[PDB]
Amino acid sequence: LPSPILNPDIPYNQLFINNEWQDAVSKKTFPTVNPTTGEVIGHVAEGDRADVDRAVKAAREAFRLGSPWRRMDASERGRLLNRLADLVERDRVYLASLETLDNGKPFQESYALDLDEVIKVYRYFAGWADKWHGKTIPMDGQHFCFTRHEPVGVCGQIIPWNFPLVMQGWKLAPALATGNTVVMKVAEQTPLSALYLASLIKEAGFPPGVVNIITGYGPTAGAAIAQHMDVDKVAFTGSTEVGHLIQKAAGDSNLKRVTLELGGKSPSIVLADADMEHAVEQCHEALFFNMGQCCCAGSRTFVEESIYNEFLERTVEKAKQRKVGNPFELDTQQGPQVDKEQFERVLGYIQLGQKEGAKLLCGGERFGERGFFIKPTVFGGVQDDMRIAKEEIFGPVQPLFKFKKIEEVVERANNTRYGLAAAVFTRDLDKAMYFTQALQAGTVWVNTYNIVTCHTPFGGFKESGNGRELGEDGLKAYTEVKTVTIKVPQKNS
Amino acid sequence: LPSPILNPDIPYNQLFINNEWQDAVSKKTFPTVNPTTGEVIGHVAEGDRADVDRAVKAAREAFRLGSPWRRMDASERGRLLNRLADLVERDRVYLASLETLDNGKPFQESYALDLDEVIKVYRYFAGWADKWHGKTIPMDGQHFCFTRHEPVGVCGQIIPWNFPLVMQGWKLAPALATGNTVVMKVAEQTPLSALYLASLIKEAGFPPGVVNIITGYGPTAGAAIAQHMDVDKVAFTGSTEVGHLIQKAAGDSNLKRVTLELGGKSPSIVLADADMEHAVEQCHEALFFNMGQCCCAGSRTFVEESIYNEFLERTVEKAKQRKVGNPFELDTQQGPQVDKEQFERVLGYIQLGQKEGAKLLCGGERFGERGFFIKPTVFGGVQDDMRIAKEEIFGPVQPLFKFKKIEEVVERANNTRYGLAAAVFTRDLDKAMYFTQALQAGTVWVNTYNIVTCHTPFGGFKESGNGRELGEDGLKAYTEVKTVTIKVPQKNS
Ligand SMILES: NC(=O)c1ccc[n+]([C@@H]2O[C@H](COP(=O)([O-])OP(=O)(O)OC[C@H]3O[C@@H](n4cnc5c(N)ncnc54)[C@H](O)[C@@H]3O)[C@@H](O)[C@H]2O)c1
Ligand SMILES: NC(=O)c1ccc[n+]([C@@H]2O[C@H](COP(=O)([O-])OP(=O)(O)OC[C@H]3O[C@@H](n4cnc5c(N)ncnc54)[C@H](O)[C@@H]3O)[C@@H](O)[C@H]2O)c1
Ligand code: NA
Ligand code: NA
Repeated sequence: LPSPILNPDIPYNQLFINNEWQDAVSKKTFPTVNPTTGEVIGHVAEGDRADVDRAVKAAREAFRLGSPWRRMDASERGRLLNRLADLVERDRVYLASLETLDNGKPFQESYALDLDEVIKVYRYFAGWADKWHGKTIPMDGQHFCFTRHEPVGVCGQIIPWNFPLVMQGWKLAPALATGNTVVMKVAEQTPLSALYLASLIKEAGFPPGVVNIITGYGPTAGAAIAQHMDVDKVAFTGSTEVGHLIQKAAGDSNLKRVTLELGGKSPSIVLADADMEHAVEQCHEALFFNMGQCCCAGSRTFVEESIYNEFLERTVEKAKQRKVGNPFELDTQQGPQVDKEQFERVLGYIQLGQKEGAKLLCGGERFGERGFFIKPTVFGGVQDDMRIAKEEIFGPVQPLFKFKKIEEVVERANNTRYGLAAAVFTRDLDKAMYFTQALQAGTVWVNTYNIVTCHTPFGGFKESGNGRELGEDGLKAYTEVKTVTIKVPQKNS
Repeated sequence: LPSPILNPDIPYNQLFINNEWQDAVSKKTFPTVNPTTGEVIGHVAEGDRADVDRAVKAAREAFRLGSPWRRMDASERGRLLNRLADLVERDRVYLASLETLDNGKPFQESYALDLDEVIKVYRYFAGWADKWHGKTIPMDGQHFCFTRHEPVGVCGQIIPWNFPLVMQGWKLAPALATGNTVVMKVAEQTPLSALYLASLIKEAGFPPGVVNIITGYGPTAGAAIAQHMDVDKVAFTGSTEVGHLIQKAAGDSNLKRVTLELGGKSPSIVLADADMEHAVEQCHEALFFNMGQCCCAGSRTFVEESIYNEFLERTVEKAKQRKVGNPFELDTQQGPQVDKEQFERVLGYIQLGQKEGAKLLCGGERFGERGFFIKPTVFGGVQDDMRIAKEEIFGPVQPLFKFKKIEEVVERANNTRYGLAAAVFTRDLDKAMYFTQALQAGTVWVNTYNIVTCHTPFGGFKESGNGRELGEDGLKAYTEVKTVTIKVPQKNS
């Protein structure tokens, strides 16, 4: 429970390439907003294709066979990720404040949850660096066979705005541990935190060009990376629609390797025998956590028929109770949406729900006068055909669904292009074990929600993604396997 | 070595869909050519889009929750794969003959190598079915976390003509072991053997819809699969060219998962201290194996200056020695190319080589005047910038190169958009060890070539592929990871 720095010095507002700060070729900039006040915080360098080209050559050089970064011990790569984490913890109050400033999330979140997960991912993967093993293989014939786990190479990385430092860690930590080099494009919203961190990557002792950071727009800077002919791998976190473009740009350019971490319409499923007050609290937090701007948010609450009215009333009361206000004041649970578009976009979805036949139970309008705050909104009587039931709202709007049968709710939960996450609330063993098989999602929770750490693999089924991030499974994306098969004189077991 | 069946009965020439032989919806057929004579062996059904929809419907139903395929034991999936190995070994002669008839490969190859690799690959992945383990994870908090290794779902599988039975087995064996269903598109040049196999899949007792076979054209039948909106994964083996289209098609459809096994221009590299006779014999077979129609063929023989003349002379002699002729004769080493289009494409490359100032050393024209035979061809004094140095010939054309230093040959070997395979020939330990780190290839041989068994992962660096086939690493493509995270009352080590 420390004290936030209410308005700090922001020395870093340029591109980070080859371990030095410099402007865009064109010298352009663009504004970043504070969503609570609505006012422009400051200007940041606007990257484009020429700037990317620079970063890729820097990255490519740091990955040259013989390079400091390539020659170095895998354990030294770990120690660097560990130093980096020491530094993040030293500047924790600055970083958690700068995150709240630029993104709008509560400072209790930023500090306690976000920055903690940033420290642990760098520390977790640090440990993985010298533990990632290839195989020796007792193959047929007079042969000694083994696999090498080499890095994939220059890894392009594109992240969204909703967890700016977390999402950065999810990308950098594993790529660096497996020995790769990185050209990262951060969101156009929320660019400031990631630049301060880049300073600590330099201070930690990472060689020039191993990490390069680029502020700028998606259609320009981002698509330059996804289309570059000398980028070995792209890793994209963002919307399902842009995901489709990224995989096309890979196939259109150089057949670079692709991981996609995309959207969700993740169901929260509450059975009869569930702990009532525990389900209402978790399903509430499932949705409204990070103001609904969370990829796997519980944006479709399905509740068993016999407990629906009780569940409804409590869920609304929890939303009415939810403290909306300035995120720097500790005890604020809900900050503002991240920018003007998202604010208007969510408000449009609220209107749309009403127009289709859903009952607005509470909130459903702007909170206050300044900034991009919205009153916690809950809908009832919601049907599967409705647009709010099908589309990723990405804001503080909780639609409630009724169901009768177990076989019914699994069909309805899965009936979507999404498949990032899901959950069951139940006291029953057998029913818990059925839902873990039946639900088409990459992460299934039982009697909890939004539990994701550096150990837990995370990614989507179907149009929610390709591949997985975090855990041991998250290293595979940043690994290119070489098979080495050597003729030998005689072979013995 | 047994007698071949010269005039086998060919009962199977239709689509295989839901364990039923059926004509295409259009009733259209198309002919397959014996490349040894040039005559039409017979007609097979010309599948198109409407026929792929029907196949994918069947594969989807077979994959439903509660279907026989899904709730079967993993060890029964193994026994099915083993039973099929037995049936293949029962009909080994028939199948190796039908392969020769349709592909043109020597009957010695078809029986002793191809059909042995097919039996071994089905028996190998039979073993993996019930040994493919997920994780239990010591995760932060009051949680029990584990991973399930689920099948990825409906897998679209597209294969080339050069090793029909083997390419099918590399696809079906791991896919089935991990519990997927399959829609397979086999090459138009060689549709017959793959259909007789489907007859044994039925006889082995696989459920209906689990394996489906479509004969038909690439831009029609193959594109129908790759673009299909209910196919979960596409595994494509073919040209780099078509590879770009498959990865684009995925991004353009439903974000299906993509493994690509693509072309090569793999270098064999001979050092001064190598066993000459052996290095000559191996580099010779590296290229001329399967009439040069091999993805990872040693199609750039690099040789150290001090042994070059002696190497050249011996290589040329070997080329002139290689018995060309009818593949059904036991001592034939080189059959015809697969069809007229491939036959002419290679003679184009032979002409093109000499136009660029490459020295022709032997062969260089048709062999005889019936079927699609070409003379073992070898090219002296070849330079990096020539089209025959850069492009995949896919025929019995062995260009020789010359080098002085190691750092030189590593540069020159790696300077290509390909990276499927490579080899080095040397007696020295440090050198062998250096080349295994330096060469940018998914497979690196030492004092041998074309050693690929079920045990050994196989796939490309750069534009030669995305992901890996065979070995344990071969199972990852056919696996969708689900993370389960359960709230527990308390957590102890
Ligand atoms: N699964 C996960 O790990 C995860 C985590 C957080 C958010 N998300 C998802 O991300 C979305 C929210 O972020 P968003 O709206 O800013 O997504 P977005 O697709 O609009 O942009 C994300 C990033 O990609 C860039 N980009 C945009 N268009 C591009 C293009 N044509 N080519 C290359 N790059 C481009 C942006 O500049 C930004 O850096 C939601 O749909 C959410 O569910 C997923
Ligand atoms: N790396 C490996 O595992 C491996 C093994 C053997 C062969 N190969 C490669 O395969 C190639 C030779 O086979 P090929 O000549 O039939 O190549 P190809 O690209 O023309 O076609 C391969 C398969 O895809 C189909 N196809 C063609 N165009 C298509 C399209 N637009 N959409 C969907 N499917 C399409 C064909 O019908 C065929 O079944 C060579 O490049 C060789 O190196 C690779
Ligand atoms: Na902002
Ligand atoms: Na044929």
